[PDB]
Amino acid sequence: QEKVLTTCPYCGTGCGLYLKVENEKIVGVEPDKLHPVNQGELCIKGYYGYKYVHDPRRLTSPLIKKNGKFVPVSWDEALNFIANGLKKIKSEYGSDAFAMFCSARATNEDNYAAQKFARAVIGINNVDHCARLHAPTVAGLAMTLGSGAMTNSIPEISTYSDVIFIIGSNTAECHPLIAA
Amino acid sequence: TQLNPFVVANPAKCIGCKACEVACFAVHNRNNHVGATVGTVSIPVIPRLHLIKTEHGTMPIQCRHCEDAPCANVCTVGAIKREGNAIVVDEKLCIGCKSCLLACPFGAIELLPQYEDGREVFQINLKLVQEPRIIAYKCDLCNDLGEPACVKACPENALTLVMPTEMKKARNKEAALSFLRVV
Amino acid sequence: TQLNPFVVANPAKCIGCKACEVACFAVHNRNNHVGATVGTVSIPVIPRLHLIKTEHGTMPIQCRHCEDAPCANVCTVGAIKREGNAIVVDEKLCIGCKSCLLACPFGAIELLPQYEDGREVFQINLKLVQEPRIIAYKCDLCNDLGEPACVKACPENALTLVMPTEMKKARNKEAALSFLRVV
Amino acid sequence: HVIKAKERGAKLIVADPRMNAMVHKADIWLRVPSGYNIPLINGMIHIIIKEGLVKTDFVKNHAVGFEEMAKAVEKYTPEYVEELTGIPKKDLIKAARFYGQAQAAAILYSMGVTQFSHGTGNVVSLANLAVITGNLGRPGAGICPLRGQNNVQGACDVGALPNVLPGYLDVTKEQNRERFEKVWGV
Amino acid sequence: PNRFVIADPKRCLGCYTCIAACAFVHEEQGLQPFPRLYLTYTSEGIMPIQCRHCEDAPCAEVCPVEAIKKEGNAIIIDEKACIGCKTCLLACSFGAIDFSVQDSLEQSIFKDIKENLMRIVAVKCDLCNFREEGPACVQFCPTKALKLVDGDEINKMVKNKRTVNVESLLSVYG
Amino acid sequence: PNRFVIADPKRCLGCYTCIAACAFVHEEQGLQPFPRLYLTYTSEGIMPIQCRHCEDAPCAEVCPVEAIKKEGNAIIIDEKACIGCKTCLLACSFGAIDFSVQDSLEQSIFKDIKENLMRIVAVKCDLCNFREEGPACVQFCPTKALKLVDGDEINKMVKNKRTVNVESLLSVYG
Amino acid sequence: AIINIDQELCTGCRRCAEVCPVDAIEGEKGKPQKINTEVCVMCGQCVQKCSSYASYFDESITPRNVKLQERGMLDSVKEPLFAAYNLGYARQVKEALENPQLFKVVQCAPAIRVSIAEEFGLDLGDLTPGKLVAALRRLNFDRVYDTNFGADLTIIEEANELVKRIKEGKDLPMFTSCCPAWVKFAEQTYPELLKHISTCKSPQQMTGAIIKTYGAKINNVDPAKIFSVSVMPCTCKSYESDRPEMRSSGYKDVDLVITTRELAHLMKDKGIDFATLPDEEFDSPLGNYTGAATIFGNTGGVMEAALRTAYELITKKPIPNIDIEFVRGGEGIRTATVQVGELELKIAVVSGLKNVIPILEDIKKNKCDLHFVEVMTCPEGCISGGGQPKLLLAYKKRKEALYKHDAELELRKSHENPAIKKLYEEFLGEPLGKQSHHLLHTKYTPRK
Ligand code: 402
Ligand code: SF4
Ligand code: SF4
Ligand code: SF4
Ligand code: SF4
Ligand code: SF4
Ligand code: SF4
Ligand code: SF4
Ligand code: SF4
Ligand code: SF4
Ligand code: SF4
Ligand code: SF4
Ligand code: SF4
Ligand code: SF4
Ligand code: SF4
Ligand code: SF4
Ligand code: SF4
Ligand code: SF4
Ligand code: SF4
Ligand code: SF4
Ligand code: SF4
Repeated sequence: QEKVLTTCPYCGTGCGLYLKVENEKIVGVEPDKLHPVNQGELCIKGYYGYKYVHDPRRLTSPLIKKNGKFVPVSWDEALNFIANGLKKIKSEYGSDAFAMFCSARATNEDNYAAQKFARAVIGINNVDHCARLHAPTVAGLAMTLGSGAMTNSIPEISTYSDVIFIIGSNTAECHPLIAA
Repeated sequence: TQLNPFVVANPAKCIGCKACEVACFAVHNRNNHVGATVGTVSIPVIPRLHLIKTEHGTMPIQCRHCEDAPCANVCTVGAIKREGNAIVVDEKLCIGCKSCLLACPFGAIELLPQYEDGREVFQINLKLVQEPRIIAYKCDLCNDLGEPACVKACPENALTLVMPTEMKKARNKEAALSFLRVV
Repeated sequence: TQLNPFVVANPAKCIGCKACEVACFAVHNRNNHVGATVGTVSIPVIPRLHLIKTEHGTMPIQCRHCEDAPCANVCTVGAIKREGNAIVVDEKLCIGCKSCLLACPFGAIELLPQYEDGREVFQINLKLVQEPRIIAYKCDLCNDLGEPACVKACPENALTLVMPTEMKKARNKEAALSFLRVV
Repeated sequence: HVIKAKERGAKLIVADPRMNAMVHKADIWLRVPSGYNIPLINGMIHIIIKEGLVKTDFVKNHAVGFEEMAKAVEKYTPEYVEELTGIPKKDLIKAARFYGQAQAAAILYSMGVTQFSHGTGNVVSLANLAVITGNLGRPGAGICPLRGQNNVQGACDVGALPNVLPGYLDVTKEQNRERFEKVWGV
Repeated sequence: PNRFVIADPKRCLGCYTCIAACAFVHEEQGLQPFPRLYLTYTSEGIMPIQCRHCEDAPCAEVCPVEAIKKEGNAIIIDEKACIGCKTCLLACSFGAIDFSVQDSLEQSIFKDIKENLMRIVAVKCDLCNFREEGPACVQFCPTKALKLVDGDEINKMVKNKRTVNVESLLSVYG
Repeated sequence: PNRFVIADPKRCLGCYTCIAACAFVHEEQGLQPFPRLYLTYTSEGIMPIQCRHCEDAPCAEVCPVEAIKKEGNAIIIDEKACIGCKTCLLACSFGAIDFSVQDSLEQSIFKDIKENLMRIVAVKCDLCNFREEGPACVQFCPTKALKLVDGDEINKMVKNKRTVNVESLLSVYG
Repeated sequence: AIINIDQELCTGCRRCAEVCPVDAIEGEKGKPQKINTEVCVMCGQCVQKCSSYASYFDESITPRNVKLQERGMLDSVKEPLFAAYNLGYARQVKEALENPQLFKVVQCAPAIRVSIAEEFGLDLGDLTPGKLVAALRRLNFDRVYDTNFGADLTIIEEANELVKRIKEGKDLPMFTSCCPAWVKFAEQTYPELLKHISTCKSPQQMTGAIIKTYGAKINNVDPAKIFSVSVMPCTCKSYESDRPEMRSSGYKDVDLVITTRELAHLMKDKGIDFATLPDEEFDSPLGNYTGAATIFGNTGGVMEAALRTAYELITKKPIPNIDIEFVRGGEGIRTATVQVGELELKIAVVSGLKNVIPILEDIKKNKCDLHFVEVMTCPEGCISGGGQPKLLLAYKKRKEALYKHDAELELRKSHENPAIKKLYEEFLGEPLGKQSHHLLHTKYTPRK
C-alpha cells in the first residue's frame, strides 16, 4: 500500500530497498530499479530481513535491576538513577569511569550524539566500536597514500572490463552483491 | 484354519441410501413371518450394520470379525463362539450383561430385545409387568444362510467381501512389479 | 526428529536362496529355545521379510518404515507405535483387527499365531476346542537386538540398509559432477 | 499424585522384591531380590556413566570429586549384576534411557529399605545417584524419603534423640549447651 | 438399560477406602453393615469386582421365594424375604453375592477397623437408591477410578468410538 | 514437452537467495515451508540442483498410492495423498526429492533465518504453477543464474546451434 | 399435500429423484429434499424407492405415536415408517364404518385382487377374488362392486369416440384418458394439446356416477347418505376424485380412495384372517364384467379391449381379434399397424411419462400422425403404481395372473355383457346420446 525508500542495514554495501508496509506493519520488501549499486536485486538479508522487527519478544518497556530481578519501571525514575549514578562516580573518581561502546549498526547521528554526550557532558576520550577487529588497514593506507578509506567506486568495476585481483577470497559469501 | 472373511465399505461410492440394512433385517428374520414385503413386518426393524454420516461423507459400520476378539474374551458366560469362518453370538446363553459393550472398539454390537415368532419374548421372574429378555445383536456374516445380503443389495456395489489372504499376495506382486520396472 | 532407515533389496544380485529369512527367524525367537541348530527348533517358522518371484526375477520385500504410516493411524487399539527410530508393532495389545491388511500397500504385515516359550499360546474363551492367538508380524529393523540379521546373512550381499539422507547427497553430487564437466 | 502425573507423558520405574498395586501400573518392573539393591544401583551409576549422560557442570561447580564413585561403580558391569540378580539386561538400558534424557526425576522409597540393617549404604548410594544426575535443587526432582508417622519430622527439629537439641543442634557441643542456660531454666 | 458402575484398573491403588465407605454408609441407614464391593488380587492388575447389573438377571430365575426384583433401574435383593438358600450364589457368573457372616471378611484394614469399633441373608450392591446423592463408592475414591454408567453414556461412548473409527478410515485410506 | 529450470554454474555465487525465496513463497502460500532446490558443493564448481521434469518421471511408476501425476506441463506431487513410503527417493537419478523433516536442513544462513523466525511428506519442485508470476527462484536471483526453458526455447536453441554449425562448415571448408 | 418428505428421516440419497418424470424433487447431493407440490403428478414411484426407515429405539426424534397422526395411518399398524410417505385416509374410512346410518358401497380395482394376497404371507401374485370379496363383506361394507363395469363402459364410449373421430378427422392423434397423472402433466406443461385427449372419464368415475344416480334407483336408498370408497392401487386417484369439475348428480361420485396398503392395515386392525375365509361372488346388478376389462392393470390392455369392439364398429362383421402379442411388453414405446375397414392405423403404446415427450412434439406428431396412443405414467402399468406394496429393495407374476384371468373367462369381447345392454336399454339410451355428455364426459379445462 505504502512504499518507503530505505538503505538495507545488514552489510556494508548499501542498497535501495522499498519497505512495502500495510496496516502499519511491514508486509514486504522490494528492490529499486534506478539504484546505481544493486540495480534492482538483493541478497537473502534484503529480501527476508524484515521479519526481525515485529517478533513477539521485542523489548517494549524499560526495566531495572533492584534486588537481582528486572522490574517494569517508567522512564523518568530510571533516568534519575542513571543521572545520580554518573554524578556520584564522577564526584568519586572523575570522568574516566566509563568507556563508550557505540554500535556499528546505528546511523552516523547516533555515533555523533554518543561522542558529544560523552565528551561535552562529562568529558573523556573513551569511545570505541566493536568493528575494529580492519584496524591496521586504515593505519597502513593513511601512512602510505594519505587516504584512510575506499579509493574507487563500486559500480565502475562492471561498466567495462578490467583485471580483478582478489586477496583472501570470501567476497562470494560476505558481500553477495559486490561479487555479483 | 483360515482367516475370517468380512465385508468392507467403499466410502467414495456410498450415498447413505440405507438399502443395505433393510435387506439384512429382512434376510435374518424369516422366522418372524416376513414375506419380502412391508406390511408383513410385525416386529421392530433391527439391522446388523449401522450407517453413519460425518462431514467427510457416509458409510456403514459392521463387525470386523477380529481374530483375537475382545467381545468373546470378556464374556464370562462364553456366549460368543466361532462357529465357522465367522464369529457368531449365541442368543440362547446370553445373560444380557453389558461388559460385552465395553470391549469392542468398533462398536458394531448393540443390546436390543429379542423377537421370536413375531412377538416380544418375556422372562419368567422380574418386575407389575414382565421385563422382556434382551440379547446382543451383531453381524454373523450370514453363515447359516447363503451369500451375504448387504452385498448384492447395494445399488452402487460399495460393499465387498474381502479375504485378507489373497490381498497380501496381490499387493506383494504389485509392489515387486512396480519396483522392477524402474530400478 | 530425523528420517528413519529401511532395508532395501537389489534385484540384480538376488537369487532366491531364502537364506535371509532363516537368520531373521533364528535371531528373533531366542526365547523359544533356539540354539542356531536345526533340531532345537520346536516351533513353526515365521520370517519377517517375504521373498516374491515373478517373470523379471525375484526379490524380498518388507516394511519400508513410513513416517506418516497408514498402519499406525488406522490401528484403533494403539498396537503400532513409533517407539524407536523404526516403526514397531506391539504384541501385548494386538487384537487382530485386520484393518492393517487394508492399509499397507506393500503388504509387509502378516497375521500368524504367536509362539512363546516353545508352545502355542491359547486364548481364554473361544471355540469344542481352544483357538490360538493371532498377532501381526512385520519387520522391526532389529531395534531391540544389534545390527540387522538379514544383512550379514545374504551370501550375494544384495540387501542394503539405506539412510535416505546420505543417498540423496550422493546422488546430488553425482549429478553435479556429471553436468559440470560438460558445460 | 504419582498416578495422576501419568498425563500420557510420565515414566514410572519401580523396583520391588514383592508385588503390590504400583508394579502393575509401571511399564518397567525392575524386580530385585532383597538385599541386592546395592549392585543394582552400582550398575545403574555405571551405565549412566558409560553412556556419557553426566551433567558435568554441577559436579564440577559443587561436588568435590567425580572419580571417587567411578572407582567403585566400574567394578560392577551390567552382565555382573545380570547374573548377580537374575534379571533381564535390556531393562537396565531402557531404565537408563528413560532416566537420563529426562529433566526432572523424583526418587521415593517406603518402609522396606528403612527397616534394613544395611540401609545406610542404600541411602548413600541413592544420594550419590541424585548428585551425579544433577536433579537436585530443582522443582520436580530430588531425593524424596517417606516417614512412617505423622510427627517424625517434628521429632527431629526438636530434641527427641540423646544427641540432639532443638534447632538441629548437637548436645555434644558445649557452645549449644551454654546457648540456653537461663532462658531454659535449670 | 440398567445403571451400573465400573472401575478401570489403571488407577486403583488398593487403598481399601471404597469398600469401607460402602460398608459404613449402608450400616448407618439400618441395612446389613457388611460391604458389597469386593477386591481381587490377580497376577496382572488389581481391580475391584461388583454386581454389574445383569439386564437379564440370572439371579431372579433361581430364587425360590421370589426375593429379587427390578426397581428403578437396578436389581434389589429384598433382605426382608431372603432365607439363605444359597442358590443365587451358584448362578451369579461374576460372584458378586456374598452372605452376612463374620468369617466372610478377609484379614485386612477393614476387619481391624470393624473389630476396634465394636440374621444371615444375601447382600448385593443395590446401587444406593436409598440416598439422594450418588453411590458412595464413586465419590470416595482417592483416584476416582470408579464411574457410573447409564444408557445415555453407553450410547454416547458407542457413537464416539464409531465416529472416531470412521474418521480415521476416511482420513487414511478408503 | 515439459517446462523446467536450469542453472549454469558460471554465475552462481552460492548466496542462498533462491533457496530461501523458494522456501518462503511455499510457506506463505500454505504448503510445506521447506526449499525444493538443493545447493551442492563439488570439487569443481557449485550448482543448484532441482527437478528436471522427466517426461517419463521414474516417479509415478513407483508411487503405490498414485500421488505423483502430470498436470499442465509439470510433475506435481499432490502432497495430500502422499504417505511417506520412501520409494521415489530411490528412483530419482539426480536426487531432486527430499522429505519434510527439520534435520534435512544443512547448516547455513537459511537455517539461522528459519530458527530466528519461529506432518512429514515428500516435497518436490512444482514449478510455482500457483503464482501468476514466473518461478520465484529464477526471479529473485542476484546474478540471474537460473533460467526457465519452455517447449519452444529448446527448439529455438537446437535450430540456432544447427544453423551456426552448418553455416560455419559452409563458410570455412566444405 | 399428498406426497411429502420427512426432514427428520430423509438422508439425501437422491435415488427417488432418478425415477419421477417431472423432476419435482429439489435439493442437494446431501441434506433433506422437498417435493415441488405445485408441479408433481403424484405418480408415487418416489415412495417405493425410499429406504430410510429410522427405528424407535432412540428418543432423538418424534416418539413414533404422533407420527401415526401426521401420516394419517391407523394407530395399530406397527410396520416400519419410511421417509417419503403417502397421505393416509384409513381413519376417515374407519369413522364412516362406525356410523350405521350410511348405505356403504365399496369398489374393487383390477389390480387389488392380485396385490392384496402378498400382505398375509402368501405367494406373490395369487389371484384371489373370492377371498377379497368375502373379507370386504366382512369389513361391514354393505355392498361390493367392481370398477370393471365402468371399464366396459369407457371401452364402449372410447370406441364410439374413435369411430366418430376417424370420420372427418379433427385432431385425430387422440390419447387415452385413463391415467390422471398423464392428464395432470399434459395440463401442466403442454396446454395446447389438451383437446386431443378424449373426453371419456376414468372407470372409477363412471362407476361412482352410476352408483349415485342409477344404483339409487334400482334400490330404495336416497342419493344423499351413500358413502362410496374406491380401492385403487394408486397414489394418483385421490387428486382425481376431488376436482371441482369431478362431481355429478349434485354430490361427489367417489368420496376418498384408499390404496392396497391401507386396505391391508384395515384388514389387520379388524383382526380378521385372510386364508381361512371362503370364496364369494360380487353383486350381480353392478358387478358383472368381461375379461376385456380385466387386463387394464397390465400395460396396453386398453388397446385389446378397445379394438375388440372397434373392429365390429368399423367393419360391422364379426371376425376374431381376441389376442395380439405384438403390443405386449414392459418398457419404452411400442408400435404396431392395424388394417381395419380398408383403413390403416399406426398404433403406439407408451409405458412411462418421459417417453411421451418425443412423440408429443408438434413436429413429430405431424410426421407420424399417431392414430391412437395409450399412455401410463407408472412403468409397466398400474400393476406397478404407488398403491402396490413395498418389495424390500416380481412384476411379471401379477401381469401373468391378470392374463390368466382374462383367458379363463368365457366372455372376451367387451360387448356381450348383459348388464351393459340392460343399462343402455333402460337408463342411457345410446352412447353420445345427450345423456352421457352429462354423466360420462368431462371437459379438461384447468388451462394450467
Ligand atoms: N381408474 C382406473 Fe384404471 C382401471 O380400471 C386403475 O385402477 Fe389403473 C389400475 N389398476 C390405476 O391406477 S388407471 C389407467 N388405465 C389402466 S387401469
Ligand atoms: S547486499 Fe544484501 S545485505 Fe547488503 S545491503 Fe544489499 S540487500 Fe542488504
Ligand atoms: S452381552 Fe452377551 S455375549 Fe456380550 S459379554 Fe454379555 S453375556 Fe456375553
Ligand atoms: S464385535 Fe467388535 S470386538 Fe467383537 S469381533 Fe466384532 S468388531 Fe471385533
Ligand atoms: S454380511 Fe450378512 S449379517 Fe453381516 S451386515 Fe451383511 S447382510 Fe448383515
Ligand atoms: S446400500 Fe450401499 S450405497 Fe446404500 S447405504 Fe448401504 S452401502 Fe451405502
Ligand atoms: S491387527 Fe493389531 S496392529 Fe493391526 S490394527 Fe489391529 S490391533 Fe493394530
Ligand atoms: S507396514 Fe506398510 S504402511 Fe506400515 S510402515 Fe510398514 S510399509 Fe508403511
Ligand atoms: S532387518 Fe532384522 S527384523 Fe527386519 S527383516 Fe532383516 S533380520 Fe528381520
Ligand atoms: S539371502 Fe540374499 S540372495 Fe538369498 S534370497 Fe535373501 S536377499 Fe536374495
Ligand atoms: S477406593 Fe479406588 S483406589 Fe481405593 S481400593 Fe477402591 S477402587 Fe482402588
Ligand atoms: S439366598 Fe436369598 S436371594 Fe439368594 S436365592 Fe435364596 S432367598 Fe433368594
Ligand atoms: S448378582 Fe451376579 S448374576 Fe445377579 S445381576 Fe448381579 S452380576 Fe448379574
Ligand atoms: S453403589 Fe453403593 S452398595 Fe454398590 S458398591 Fe457403591 S457404595 Fe457399595
Ligand atoms: S540465487 Fe543464484 S547465485 Fe544465489 S545461490 Fe541461488 S543460484 Fe546461486
Ligand atoms: S513418498 Fe509420497 S510421492 Fe514418494 S512414492 Fe511414497 S507416496 Fe509416492
Ligand atoms: S524427481 Fe527426479 S526422477 Fe522424478 S521427475 Fe524429478 S528429476 Fe526426474
Ligand atoms: S520453481 Fe518455485 S518451487 Fe521450483 S525451485 Fe524454483 S522457487 Fe522453488
Ligand atoms: S410423486 Fe412422482 S413425480 Fe412427484 S416427486 Fe414423487 S416420484 Fe417424482
Ligand atoms: S429416497 Fe428417501 S431418503 Fe433418499 S433422497 Fe428420496 S426421500 Fe430422501
Ligand atoms: S399408472 Fe395408474 S397409479 Fe400410476 S399414475 Fe397412472 S393412473 Fe395413477
